[PDB]
Amino acid sequence: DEEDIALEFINGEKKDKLVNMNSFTSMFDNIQNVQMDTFFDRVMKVLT
Amino acid sequence: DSPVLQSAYDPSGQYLCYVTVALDKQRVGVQPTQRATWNENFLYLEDSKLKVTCLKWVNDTVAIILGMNNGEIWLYSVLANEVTYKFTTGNSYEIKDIDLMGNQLWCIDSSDAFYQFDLLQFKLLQHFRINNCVQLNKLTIVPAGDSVAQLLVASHSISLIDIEEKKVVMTFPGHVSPVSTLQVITNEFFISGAEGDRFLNVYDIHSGMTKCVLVAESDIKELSHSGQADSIAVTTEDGSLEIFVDPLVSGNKSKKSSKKIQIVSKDGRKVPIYNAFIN
Amino acid sequence: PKVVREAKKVEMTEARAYNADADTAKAA
Amino acid sequence: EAAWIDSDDEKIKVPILVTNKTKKLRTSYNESKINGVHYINRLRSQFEKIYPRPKWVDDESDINALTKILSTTYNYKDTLSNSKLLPPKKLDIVRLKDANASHPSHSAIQSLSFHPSKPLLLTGGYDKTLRIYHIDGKTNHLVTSLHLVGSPIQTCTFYTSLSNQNQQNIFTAGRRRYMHSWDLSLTAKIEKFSRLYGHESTQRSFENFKVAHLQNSQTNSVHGIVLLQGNNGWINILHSTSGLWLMGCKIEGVITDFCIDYQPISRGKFRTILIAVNAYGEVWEFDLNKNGHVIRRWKDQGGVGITKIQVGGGTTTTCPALQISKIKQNRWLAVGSESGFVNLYDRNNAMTSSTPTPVAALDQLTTTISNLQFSPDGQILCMASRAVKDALRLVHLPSCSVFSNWPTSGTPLGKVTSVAFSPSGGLLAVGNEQGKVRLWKLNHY
Amino acid sequence: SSLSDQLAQVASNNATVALDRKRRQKLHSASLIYNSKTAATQDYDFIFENASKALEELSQIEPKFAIFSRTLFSESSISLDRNVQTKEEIKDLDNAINAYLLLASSKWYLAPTLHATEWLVRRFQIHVKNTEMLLLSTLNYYQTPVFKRILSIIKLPPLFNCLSNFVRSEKPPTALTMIKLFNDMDFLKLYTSYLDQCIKHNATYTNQLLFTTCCFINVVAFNSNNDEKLNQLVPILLEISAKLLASKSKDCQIAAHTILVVFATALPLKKTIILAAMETILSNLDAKEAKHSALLTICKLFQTLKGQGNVDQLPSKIFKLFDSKFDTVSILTFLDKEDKPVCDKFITSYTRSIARYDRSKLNIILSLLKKIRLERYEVRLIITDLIYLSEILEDKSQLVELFEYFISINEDLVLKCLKSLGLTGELFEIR
Amino acid sequence: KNSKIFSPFRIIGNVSNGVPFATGTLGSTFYIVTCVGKTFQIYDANTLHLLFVSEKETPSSIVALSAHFHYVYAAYENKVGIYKRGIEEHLLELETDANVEHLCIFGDYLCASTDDNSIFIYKKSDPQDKYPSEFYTKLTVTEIQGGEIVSLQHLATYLNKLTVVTKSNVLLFNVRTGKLVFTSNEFPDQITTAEPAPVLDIIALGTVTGEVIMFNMRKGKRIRTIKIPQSRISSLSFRTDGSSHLSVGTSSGDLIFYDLDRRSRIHVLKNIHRESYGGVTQATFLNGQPIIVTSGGDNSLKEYVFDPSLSQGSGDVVVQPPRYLRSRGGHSQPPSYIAFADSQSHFMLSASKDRSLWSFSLRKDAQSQEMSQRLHKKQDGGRVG
RNA sequence: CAGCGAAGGAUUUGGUGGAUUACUAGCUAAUAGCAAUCUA
Repeated sequence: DEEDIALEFINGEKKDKLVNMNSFTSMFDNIQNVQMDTFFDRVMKVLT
Repeated sequence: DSPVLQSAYDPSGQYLCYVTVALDKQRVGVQPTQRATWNENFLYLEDSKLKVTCLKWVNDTVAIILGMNNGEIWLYSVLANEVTYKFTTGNSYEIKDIDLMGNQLWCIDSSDAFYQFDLLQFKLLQHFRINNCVQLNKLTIVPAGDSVAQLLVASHSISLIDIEEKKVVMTFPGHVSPVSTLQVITNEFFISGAEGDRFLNVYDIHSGMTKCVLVAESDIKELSHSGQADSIAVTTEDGSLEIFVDPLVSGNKSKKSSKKIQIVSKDGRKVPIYNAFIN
Repeated sequence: PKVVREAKKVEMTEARAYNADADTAKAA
Repeated sequence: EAAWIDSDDEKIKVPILVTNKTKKLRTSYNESKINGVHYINRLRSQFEKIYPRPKWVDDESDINALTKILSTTYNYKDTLSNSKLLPPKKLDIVRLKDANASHPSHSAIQSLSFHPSKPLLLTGGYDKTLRIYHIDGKTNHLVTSLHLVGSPIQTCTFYTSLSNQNQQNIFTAGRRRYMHSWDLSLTAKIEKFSRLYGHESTQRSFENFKVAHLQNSQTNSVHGIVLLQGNNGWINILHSTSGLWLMGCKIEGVITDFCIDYQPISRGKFRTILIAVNAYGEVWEFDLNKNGHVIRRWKDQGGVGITKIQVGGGTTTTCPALQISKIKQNRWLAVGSESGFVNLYDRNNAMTSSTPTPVAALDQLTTTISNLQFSPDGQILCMASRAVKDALRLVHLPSCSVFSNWPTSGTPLGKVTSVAFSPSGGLLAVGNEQGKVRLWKLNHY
Repeated sequence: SSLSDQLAQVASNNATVALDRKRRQKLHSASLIYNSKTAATQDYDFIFENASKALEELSQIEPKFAIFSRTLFSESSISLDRNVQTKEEIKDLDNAINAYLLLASSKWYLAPTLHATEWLVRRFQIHVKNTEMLLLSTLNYYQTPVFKRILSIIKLPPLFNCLSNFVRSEKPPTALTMIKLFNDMDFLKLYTSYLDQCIKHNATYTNQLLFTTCCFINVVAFNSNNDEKLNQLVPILLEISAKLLASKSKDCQIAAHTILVVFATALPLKKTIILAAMETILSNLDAKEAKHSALLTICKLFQTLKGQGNVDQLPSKIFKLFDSKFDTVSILTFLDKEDKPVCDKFITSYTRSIARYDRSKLNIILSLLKKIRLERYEVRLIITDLIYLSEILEDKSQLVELFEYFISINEDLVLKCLKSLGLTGELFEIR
Repeated sequence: KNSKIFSPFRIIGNVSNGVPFATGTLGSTFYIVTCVGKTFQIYDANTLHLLFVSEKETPSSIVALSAHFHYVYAAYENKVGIYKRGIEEHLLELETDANVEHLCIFGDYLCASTDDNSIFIYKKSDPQDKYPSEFYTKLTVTEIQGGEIVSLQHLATYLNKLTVVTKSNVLLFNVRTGKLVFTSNEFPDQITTAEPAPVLDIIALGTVTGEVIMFNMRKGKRIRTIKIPQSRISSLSFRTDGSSHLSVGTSSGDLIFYDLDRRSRIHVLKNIHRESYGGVTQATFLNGQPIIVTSGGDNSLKEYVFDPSLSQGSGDVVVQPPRYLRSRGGHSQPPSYIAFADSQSHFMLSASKDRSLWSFSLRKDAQSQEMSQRLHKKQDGGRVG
């Protein structure tokens, strides 16, 4: 049943966001005097 | 070109083992050569890039030894459908040829190493390598009974090897290309034939002198000799069969083929012969 | 414009090397 | 300080002024012979001023976990087989020998199917012949070849039953009121289905059929059904051995395509669902292991000219199960349209909503979707259009992102009029209008 | 080579020496405050005295400029000429200039630093001698007129080649020009050495960390479609991530967290690299915002991990280190958040490491896998090692109630794992 | 069999065969003496021109060759030949039947290691003559002291001592008193190469698992260790122009460059030579120079150069990767076909089993060039397959 | 459009290396020294 285990392993894979060329181009506008943790969650919103 | 990658008869020519690709994986099947005495189940190589590089019928549970390209000799019974035992060397080098005498299996490696295994003990007995033999792709045990002295190894250039000293005792001028058949005919002669040439030559294993040259009229794929040296049937690249009848007699230095067999259909389509057997 | 990955024309220079002929002494 | 003293240099005594190189390591003009340890120290300082002392020797001798693992590794990605699922955005796909290159086709290759077990590829087209090829890498040869006179073929399928997996039928059909069924026996015994058992008015052409498995559900006896797409909304389901009309399922609109989903129930029992799409975009699902009754009716979000539905990720009609316990529920469902838009639904959650939203709508190729097939693992979908040249894309999923490195501008895809995936080898066959099946191998499998 | 080439080389060597009046005027009119016609008539005493005033203002703002008043801004330096002392005195005053520049990189929004580094521009010629450190220090300020001014008077280095159409221009360089500047590999090595000196002398400020992280993740984004450029780029940005994680600033630590999370979601890194990355993350974790970013970073870095071996028990050293930085309440609370992060493979590895390495905290793994939902292979591996736990040690109520949860959901799967190894009646006789 | 029409002249098209070559330095220029079967060939390292070919073929294959200033020492079957300008000046017969397989030359001493783990020391007669000529003593490395001798070197300022690198150990002999001064501790894997560093009394050892040890031969310790996993190390070289780089050479054909000062890895040249023919067999920095000469068993000899750094202030941290410079080469497989290109007997076309068509010069070996296989454009304008 | 068509194709350009005469090694105060140095 190893083929069934391999199919459930490739079946339990969830859709993710991939990095593009221009997934992070619109961050320079608001890296001005914001805090670095706000930058981290602004990046994590793009990644998710 | 032919789909059958490897193929060999059992001794007495009653079954044929053949490795063909099946949708990117090798498969090894056995067919009876006469139905009056299909076989629809194969051994499947489960990896897409593992493939059989040589195969040899053992002689009595009947089995094949399949020399793979990952440093393994698989031993596969044909009535059942599993590899019964997996010989392995210490390496990942593909193995270029195997042979056996009795229960004593010998094999050559792509790193020009010699390995010896025992089919009765399932153990790697010896591992060595000898100088000035560096592109080996054939070995053949010269038979002397249960003594397995004198290997006969080819690299485009046949060399006779004493295994007690692990050294070369004769050197034969081989060919200009890698040797593809290297087979012992009598207790004093061996035939050899290379890749992409239509010339066999029979050497005297005691002196080094070439007795005769046998000339096919197309590039030789396989050969078979009858068990008493009286006839040699080679099968060529254009799908023909050529029989040299009594080649070891006095057409004096080089002999042509005596008989030539080809197969056509009822149409005019010429089907090719691969891998015949003579007795 | 990107940075300019151009190769210079290479000439060898005069280097000093320790030779080991002074690393052997004889006894009286 | 030192791990050895040799007791010979102390009693050696060298000259200095005999050669010009040692003539420089004097400290006076009266020194002519010096001791050995002195002489060793003089030329040690001389060696140090020829090659100056670097900082790596006396600087150091041998939270740093990342720095250490970077200084030891040389490759930085997953190696070969510890991946088990495809990397997105870059394929790994070699080209093999063109499968029908041994024996050419005299028409556009209209349908194409691999065998479920054997290494066989069946091609067929409007030149009313069907050819089987033993495929491998190097030499794709022709097994056999059967020319049905006066019957151009449009769909041809390897059927292999679930009970004994020993039948190996080929069902083939075109724009005719019959459908042939060749029983594979290696003369050739073929039969002809030409009776709709009272239902000939609603089935005037046997072109669009699909073959599937059905369970009796009072015995555990399966049998194959062929499913014919008819005129009004009709799907006529009939037995694949006796040809008896079993049931019929009518959708409301212009029936354009349909697919077969299976779902397991218990040990040795499964259920067959027919999924049929209107031209407008509304989808019916019929349970047909009972009487052919609707269990779900939903609507495709967007989509106005709908040409092709497909499921994938489990056992489709093109990745068939050889054994009844290996039947899987399909995860993905792609509805491909006339504008080239392919909605993609994820049926692990989109069986409940009844207006389900797609997980992505692909838009990469711009003319009419005529093939879309799922790879047997259900990680690639293959969009293909027979309208312009080279219109084929392989979209990776779950990520729903098209592979950007294949096909290139120099792939000889042609005008892609059929496509097929191998059930085991990871291997595409792509048939174009010139009569050529081109063959590729995906090196992930 | 040619004579005009060799003479261009000797001009570039003798760039700063004033050999007549016209070269002295063209070379002394390069100011950072005044225009050329005023700057050519000013003296050294005038610009020194108001630069010393501005250094007193800058020093009462930040008291680390007083030693620059001792050496670089003293009154012996009015008469100190740059190109009259040897290479050793030159390297002494050039690391003095580097110290001043990476100290005053943060202060570039307030006019005392402009009037103070005016004297480094006009006495020590740092716009043409120490120019790489000047560009690298004020790179953050590229939308501002002070970077416009240093670009107008700068002589541009060969690594900074793409700014050559924005020199003596009225419009600032754009962000896409900044990403094209950072996209080089030699520029990346240069900037990481600059950051290494920043991290060493403890001058990393948050506007710099924001700009640096933005340009780094844009470099990774630009190179996200060629694996050979990503593979050239990995031991540069992971090395600078290690050197940012090896410092004390919470801001630079979460800058490294951002770089690591973007880089691991851009390409599938090795398992051992990801584990050593989480070890370097946890080995200096002291803040709270750093803890928030560190938990999110370790979750995403374990999420982006494929193949046979994604959800093993993480080993004993790294699991007890992760325990000492994050106890049970922290992990359970963070999973109870309504924003729903994706913590699947990491939480599976965590519970399997608890079952191999703790063997007391099993009620908490019942509560947390009651909280978040997992996949079939995740819960299959969880119940297989719980089966092995039952067969190694005596089976008490916490393991029993865990199997009651694994019976209350997906009992067919626990039957499938018992039939793959064991039996259901034998397991009920066990517990 | 000797002939009476044709007499042997030369064997052209050969550059190396994977014996580790020797470099030598006349004045401020460098020459590179590479073995081609039974002759060696001296090349001018500034332009890779063939200066000299050894005058007679040796009775067996040359197996270890070194080069001091004007003289080249080539060890074949039993004996060591001392050659100047190709023409052999002296022949040192060893008193054994064992095959000499390593040698070093320092001072008045030539030291030649055979394969029965004996070492033969030869001495000059008077320190003004040119080469060591008379027999002096014999040294022996027995099985208690160390394994098979894997290298034989003399690291500098060591008054008449010899570092013998065995497969597990490092011994240090005094070659005047015949004594074993110092035997180090063992090494947990078999060491394959050795190279003396330009740092004082430091040797660098390369193992059969992937690590470079930096042994300090006076303290008896190891200074540092560099790990290159799953790579057998076949060469070691040091940069000596004020940039502390090390270059290791890996038998899968790779040349890896390390900074020793800041402990980073500068660059990797992958597939610099064929693994099937031995990988990179000898790589050495011409000293004081940023150029490194590699040679492999695939009949090829290359040079790589380091351009000066692209950052005008940093430099030491922005190291531009090594680029390719001149190289000589021939066929890596035996040739399959032969033709003469013209009636003047100047060029000859030559095709081999390694699928290359070379055009070899019978007049000047620099003119030998590989015929290129870069296809033209299609005549109509369609695509080529 | 047809046709050609292997994980892309075309055009243009900067730099370097090798050939463009037929391969006997660098320096110097040269029958030899040096090349770590010519000088006491």
